[PDB]
Amino acid sequence: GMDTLLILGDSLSAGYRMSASAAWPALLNDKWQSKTSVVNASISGDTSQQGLARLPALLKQHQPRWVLVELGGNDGLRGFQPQQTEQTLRQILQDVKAANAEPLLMQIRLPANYGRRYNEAFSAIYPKLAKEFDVPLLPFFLEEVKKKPQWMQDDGIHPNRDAQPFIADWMAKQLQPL
Ligand SMILES: CCCCCCCC(=O)O
Repeated sequence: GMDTLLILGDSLSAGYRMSASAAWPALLNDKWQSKTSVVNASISGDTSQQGLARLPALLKQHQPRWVLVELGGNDGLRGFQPQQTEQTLRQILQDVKAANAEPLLMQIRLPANYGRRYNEAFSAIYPKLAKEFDVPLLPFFLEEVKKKPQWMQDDGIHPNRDAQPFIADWMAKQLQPL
């Protein structure tokens, strides 16, 4: 049958200041045609806690086979304690499993700030949780996209619309084994 992949994300999945149909998860939905449905449930600015709050209703509504979790970056951009982001993501993963869905956890990393300690503590939560839950750990695309000015909005922070087909094709390759 035609299964649903739910994306629980922030602007990296929603697409910042663009139509939903322009964002890579919609392009991926188009690529996959009727073989697999992609539901983008991503909102710019969401923290992991905000994604957690939205998740139960989405699980009930969409009954997805897999949930790609792409969250925590805002927590880290705001200097939130990594243990709290870890715990929130842990709860997300528990909820997804208890809904009989398979979680897929995207690694997130932060831009430079001061020293390496905070950023390393933040990035470490993702392989830890993927091992703990024994779930797929998907690679993070944002640093590579940021190397292409032609793929970035004027802020140098958010990918633009032209980035999205490239991200879609890359994510398709990463998700094909599903
Ligand atoms: C650098 C960590 C990844 C940031 C993604 C979240 C951006 C946003 O939703 O506005």
